[PDB]
Amino acid sequence: EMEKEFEQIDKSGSWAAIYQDIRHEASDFPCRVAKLPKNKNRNRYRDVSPFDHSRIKLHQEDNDYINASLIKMEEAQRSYILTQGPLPNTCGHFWEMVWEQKSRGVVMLNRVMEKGSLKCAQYWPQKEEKEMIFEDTNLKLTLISEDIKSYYTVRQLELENLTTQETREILHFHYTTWPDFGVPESAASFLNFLFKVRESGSLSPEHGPVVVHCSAGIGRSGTFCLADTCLLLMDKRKDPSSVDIKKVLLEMRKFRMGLIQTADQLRFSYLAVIEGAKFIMGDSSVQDQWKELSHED
Repeated sequence: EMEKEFEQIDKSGSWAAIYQDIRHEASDFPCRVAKLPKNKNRNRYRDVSPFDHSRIKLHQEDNDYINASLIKMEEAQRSYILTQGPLPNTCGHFWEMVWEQKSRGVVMLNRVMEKGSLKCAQYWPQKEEKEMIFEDTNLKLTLISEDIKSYYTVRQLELENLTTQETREILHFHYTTWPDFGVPESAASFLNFLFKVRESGSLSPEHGPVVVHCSAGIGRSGTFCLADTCLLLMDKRKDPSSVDIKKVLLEMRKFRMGLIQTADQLRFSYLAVIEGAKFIMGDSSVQDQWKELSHED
């Protein structure tokens, strides 16, 4: 059981070994398409590639490659698309993926600039009056509104398929204070953010899979997805004891490599699931407490 295991690991100071045990057991599958020379400029990082078997294919006859993975969680009945922060040449591909996969939400866990370097392209419009047109994929993207809180921002976007003139509302959930290779400032603020994504409908089965991304789409993105799936499994059984976080993480790593990039992100995922468990087990009041402790304004 996870809280007992948690302490045990803390008392023995063996998070580094626990986490490397996961690295050692993690699945290895080919990433042949990702490594084709014609795709070198579609990958942000050399060592982070989607497996062929789970990669998202773009619906274009030209080149269907995007660095993005479908993480399909069978028992939990939730899917996520994890992808890298779009590149200046893949912003069109990114929104084509959102359209074709029928996603409702995009979860962004990074800032455009971190540690003095550019982690992600400016792939959405920052001003209502300056909409973006992606000419390669024939899509139009308009900022409709923005709700800025102290550590995250929610944007309503309108995505238009210029070829058919259909339009969809996309919700952009932007966590702005989660450090590159780091952990959130508290269990509360992370959980407050995840539940605001949940409350929006964008994780719902009537929509396509939520699109989750950081710079590489494995570390912060993996933490977010792992905590959500753990909480959902606990919910379906009302049985915190039945949820094995390491096994859940190993199952996710069948669909994309490298999920959870540090031992402290693993430890933080335990923290988030344990705390989140209070809400799942019937204490509705904790949600409000997280909101207060998060200091969102």
